[PDB]
Amino acid sequence: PQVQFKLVLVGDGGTGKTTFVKRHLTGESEKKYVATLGVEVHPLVFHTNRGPIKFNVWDTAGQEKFGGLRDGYYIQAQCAIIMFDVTSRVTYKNVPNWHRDLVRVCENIPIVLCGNKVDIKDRKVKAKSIVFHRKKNLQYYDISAKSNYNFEKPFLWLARKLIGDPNLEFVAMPALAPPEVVMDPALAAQYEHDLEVAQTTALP
Amino acid sequence: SGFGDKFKRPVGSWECPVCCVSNKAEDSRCVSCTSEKP
Ligand SMILES: Nc1nc2c(ncn2[C@@H]2O[C@H](COP(=O)(O)OP(=O)(O)O)[C@@H](O)[C@H]2O)c(=O)[nH]1
Ligand SMILES: [Mg+2]
Ligand SMILES: [Zn+2]
Repeated sequence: PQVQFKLVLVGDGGTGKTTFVKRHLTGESEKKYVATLGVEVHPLVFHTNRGPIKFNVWDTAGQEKFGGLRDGYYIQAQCAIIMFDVTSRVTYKNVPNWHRDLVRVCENIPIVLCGNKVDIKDRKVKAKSIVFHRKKNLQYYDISAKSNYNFEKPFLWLARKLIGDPNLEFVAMPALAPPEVVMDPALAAQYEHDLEVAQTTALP
Repeated sequence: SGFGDKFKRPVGSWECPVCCVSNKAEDSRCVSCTSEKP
């Protein structure tokens, strides 16, 4: 038996969930279609200093554009990523709804909040406004699915929480689809700096 | 110490072949996707 975890990937339509999960090439080539739920389960293997860990990532077929997801989608999830789009404020405004829907079925499973599309110049949801994770004591990351920026961070955090090893490391990155856009290094440094500064501040 | 060495599946558990969720022995169908125990 392999060490594997059901990871539900939820968030508004158009936030980039499919693109993000698809970055992992073997997860895409070996994905399993669940017809009863209209789901694609991507097996994303990561190699840690203590062996392999597989996140079976559940990706919708777009149903979230028309309403909430059925119980079966969330059932027996062991972790989750909630994604929004930093170029669309309303996707961040819906984050509490996704969190509530998720905890209603799965309760207090480890969860990572991700703000996608940070490669885009005109960023609407800046670090100072991103506060929901601090209210629920969750981990947050900026990501860019199209540039692989920070792709591994949510999965490393989740692995550390699930295994109970804060020193767990990925000894090598998974094979990922080549970046379709460039993430300016200085822009990434600036956004990470803004994030830590925002962490200094307190939440009104 | 590798966590894969000490990892054991629960007695009677079966992995769903359609969606990979771990199910209980007394569950004839997958609790997540309703696919039938192989
Ligand atoms: N510039 C940029 N565009 C993205 C990114 N991620 C997704 N997009 C696009 O956002 C649109 C919806 O993406 P999709 O993966 O279908 O989002 P989903 O509905 O949440 O599954 C698509 O046109 C993507 O190409 C990103 O990280 N950067
Ligand atoms: Mg999608
Ligand atoms: Zn199943």
